[PDB]
Amino acid sequence: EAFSSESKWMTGDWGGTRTELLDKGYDFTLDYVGEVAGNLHGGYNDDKTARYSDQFALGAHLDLQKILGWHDAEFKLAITERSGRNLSNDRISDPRAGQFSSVQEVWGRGQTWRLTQMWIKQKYFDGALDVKFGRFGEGEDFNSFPCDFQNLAFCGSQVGNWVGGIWYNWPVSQWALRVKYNITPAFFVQVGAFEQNPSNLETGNGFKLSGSGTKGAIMPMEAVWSPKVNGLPGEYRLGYYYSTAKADDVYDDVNGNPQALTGEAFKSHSSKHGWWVVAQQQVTAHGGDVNRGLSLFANFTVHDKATNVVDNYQQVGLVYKGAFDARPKDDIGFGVARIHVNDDVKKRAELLNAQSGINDYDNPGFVPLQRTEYNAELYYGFHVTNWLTVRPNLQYIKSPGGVDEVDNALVAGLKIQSSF
Ligand SMILES: CCCCCCCCOCCOCCOCCOCCO
Ligand SMILES: OC[C@H]1O[C@@H](O)[C@H](O)[C@@H](O)[C@@H]1O
Repeated sequence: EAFSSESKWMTGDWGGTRTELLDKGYDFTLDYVGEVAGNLHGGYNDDKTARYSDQFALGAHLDLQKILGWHDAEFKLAITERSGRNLSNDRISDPRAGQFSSVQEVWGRGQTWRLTQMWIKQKYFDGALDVKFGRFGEGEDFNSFPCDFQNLAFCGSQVGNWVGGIWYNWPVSQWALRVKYNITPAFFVQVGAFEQNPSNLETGNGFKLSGSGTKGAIMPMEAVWSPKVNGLPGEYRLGYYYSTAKADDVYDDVNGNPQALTGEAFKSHSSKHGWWVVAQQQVTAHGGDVNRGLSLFANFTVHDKATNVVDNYQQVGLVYKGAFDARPKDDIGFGVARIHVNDDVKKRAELLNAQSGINDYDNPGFVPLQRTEYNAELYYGFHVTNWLTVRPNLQYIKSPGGVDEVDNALVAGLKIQSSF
């Protein structure tokens, strides 16, 4: 401890008192994430600049069994503040049809202070049933995926990205109940009910506890299989979500006519719904070391054609830990994602342009045809200490916002992760 290579905290164990608190059931954490991005070539605006965005996360993890005598119970408090600007908005995107993904995943949801987690959790029958209640985002339990890449498409719950209008990951919180049945040490099922309340997105409501503005509920379900394949760990997720809030059609007006022709309100549907798959698998163990080798990953996502802008999404990638004996804790990442836009969204746009008489893409009143956006990242993670990782990355974006008229973007990124 103190500032050392093997402490998982930069400030160490505070002369022992941190390790005591840990024994007594208290785990206090202060985690930092900084992301830099600068355009090197292409995208909507080719004036070269750089943007920086970051996040602090202050946490309190309580073992309520030691502290209160409550048999496997846990409390968690997390507060975040985020700061900075996003390259995706400021250079890459068409201003009237912004990028779906983002070259700085850590940016978004208001750049302020938020209550990001506040929940109590208890297990029953030797950890067979797991009940969790309080405030958190869907991605924390459902459709969960790590966040080492800088590009949004390869970080966190993807359902949270493409139906992010109602499903809100970290750092947004909402009242929620999540019930989990562990059928087998390597297989579980789970369902949840999340307050769905767009006012949580408004700056000012970073610490909202009231249920005012609730539009309905999101109800995710999931099966998560974590088998060993050839002695190597994998994790496979299959899920479905259902949302009880009203959503607008992407094309039909209230009468079933194309709304681009009428200007009347969109037809309203009483719900949204979709499915997802997450798969991650370690496929090699470098020279017999389980802690090194090649891991593959994939994500697929599918959404209701009626209301969702993103039709479907796919992502494939890999990461190698410890390619070289010299740097056994370093990693190499590569990922490709495809984000397809609901064709009716495009059809509606073609109609708009037809009716405004504006057919030139360079005309501000023209409404870009959104088709398919691709993202790719290649990164290298230096394991500086156990409390510091630094990963430069290279990002490539084909048709930002799905707009073929926007040149491919080459972006340079630097992602930093540290725990104090
Ligand atoms: C900060 C923007 C710069 C772009 C980052 C580039 C990341 C892509 O590089 C990944 C591949 O680099 C391979 C490193 O070679 C390994 C050297 O280690 C050998 C040990 O002796
Ligand atoms: O709320 C979900 C997601 O929204 C994005 O704006 C943030 O940059 C992500 O860090 C976050 O995971």
